[PDB]
Amino acid sequence: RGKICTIGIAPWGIVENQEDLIGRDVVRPYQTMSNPMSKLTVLNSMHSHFILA
Amino acid sequence: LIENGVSMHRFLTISRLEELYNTRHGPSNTLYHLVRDVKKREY
Repeated sequence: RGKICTIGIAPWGIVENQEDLIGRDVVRPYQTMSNPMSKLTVLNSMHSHFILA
Repeated sequence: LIENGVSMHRFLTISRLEELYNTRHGPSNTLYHLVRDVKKREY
């Protein structure tokens, strides 16, 4: 029953590729390529909902 | 390769799909008879 309805309270600056998330009502793909040296932390893709505080 | 991330959208750029049909480096296809038959009917 994989409708878990998880919500991720993450800061807008702590996430990676902030320019990838620009756009109103537009679907934006995001690769799960984890950069080991980037301070911008990768997401957990298989969370279902996200809050960008 | 899609699990590591290959972006299957950006893979497809016309001529790459062109070599995908003309590749004989695999199992046999009936497509050699199909394209020949439709060229005969069109011409």
